[PDB]
Amino acid sequence: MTQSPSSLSASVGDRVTITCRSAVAWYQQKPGKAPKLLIYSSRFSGSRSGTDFTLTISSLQPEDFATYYCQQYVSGGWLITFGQGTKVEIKRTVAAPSVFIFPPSDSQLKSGTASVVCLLNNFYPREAKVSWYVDNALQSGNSQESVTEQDSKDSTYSLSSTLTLSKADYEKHKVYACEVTQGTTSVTKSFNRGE
Amino acid sequence: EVQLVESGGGLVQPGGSLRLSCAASGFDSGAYLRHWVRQAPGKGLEWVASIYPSYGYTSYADSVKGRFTISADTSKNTAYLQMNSLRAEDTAVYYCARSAASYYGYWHWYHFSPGMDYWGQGTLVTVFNQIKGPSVFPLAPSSKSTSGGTAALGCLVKDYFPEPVTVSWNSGALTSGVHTFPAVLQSSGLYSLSSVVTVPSSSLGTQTYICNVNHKPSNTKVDKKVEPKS
Ligand SMILES: [Cl-]
Ligand SMILES: [Cl-]
Ligand SMILES: [Cl-]
Ligand SMILES: [Cl-]
Ligand code: NA
Ligand code: NA
Ligand code: NA
Ligand code: NA
Ligand code: NA
Ligand code: NA
Ligand code: NA
Repeated sequence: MTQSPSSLSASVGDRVTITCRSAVAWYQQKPGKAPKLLIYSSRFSGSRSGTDFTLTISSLQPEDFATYYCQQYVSGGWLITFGQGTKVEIKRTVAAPSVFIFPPSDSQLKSGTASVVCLLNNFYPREAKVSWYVDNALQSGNSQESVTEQDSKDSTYSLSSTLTLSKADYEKHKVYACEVTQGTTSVTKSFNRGE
Repeated sequence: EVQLVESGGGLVQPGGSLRLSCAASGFDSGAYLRHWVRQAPGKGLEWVASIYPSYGYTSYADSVKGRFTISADTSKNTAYLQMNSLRAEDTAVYYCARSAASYYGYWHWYHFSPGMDYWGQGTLVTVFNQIKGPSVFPLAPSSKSTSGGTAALGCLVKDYFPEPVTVSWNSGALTSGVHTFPAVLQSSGLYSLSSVVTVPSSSLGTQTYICNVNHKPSNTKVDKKVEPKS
């Protein structure tokens, strides 16, 4: 089944509704913990808007920030199906990322491949565009991103972008730049090969 | 009170075999169904199989049919998931869960079955086609210790298989400001990951920084000192 909001940002004490396309169950799972049953068919309350099913939280408490999974028992075949899952995240003020760029290590170069790593540290919200430039040519297809979960304390995200080059390509070029863009602002850290 | 404890997960080659146990403590099977539900790393929940222990009824996800069987030994109040003909996609954490049941509730009213009120912590199945330990490269500090503010530094751990890998800083002395990112599957089919930390620039050259990477599938631990570049 399909869950509508997929991701949602909300604050503590807010009315929260995620929907799900005759009987369903909702489960709460926090990272590294197991699913915990919430309700079937308390601040949690179910509904049945038309054919689709709805779960509403009234005064979102700091413990309810988690991922939510729709679930149903299919009568035919004795099946169970789950929803794709909806994640409720803590809204906070915007926070610009501290941006850092890392040349490949010399040890790695000996092996014939060059990883260049860009870091976006402790920022909010999650959406950000990260773009690699080698001597001002925008890179495509040679990079991979990874993002942490929302930090329990300051409620922000960290992100890593990793550019993978052959050592031969890396030594052909001079300026390496990581440009990170959020809304009306862009921040670009860079280095010349060899300093 | 109610306890459900799963065991048996481990490394296994493709086309191999595994059997999990789910031990029950505090309730009576027969009045509670047992369900195997698996969660692939980074993904959501996928039903695997279910069983009515008192009556021995079974139902399977289509993706599992003809490969896994589920069973319960009524004597020890433990349920079993035997898995065969494994393929890479079967890697997951395998939860065992219980839900209130009734002969009639089951035969005629399955759509309105009560929810899965207790779940175990899960057992991890890793299907591997090779075991490769990691390479660990320093992400050398972004400042020169005269820069006078915050520096970032890190470890790149790459080209290892299968998951997982755990990272710590200064044997776990350093945890404030650490970020260890989820691993990514590279196009070589090997996982790669990065772990970073922010520290005061002035501390570079006084304080040593060592990341500790532990790859239990290869029984390997690597300690890397991250030094400033020049
Ligand atoms: Cl090369
Ligand atoms: Cl190494
Ligand atoms: Cl600098
Ligand atoms: Cl890759
Ligand atoms: Na090395
Ligand atoms: Na390499
Ligand atoms: Na290039
Ligand atoms: Na495999
Ligand atoms: Na600097
Ligand atoms: Na470790
Ligand atoms: Na060392």
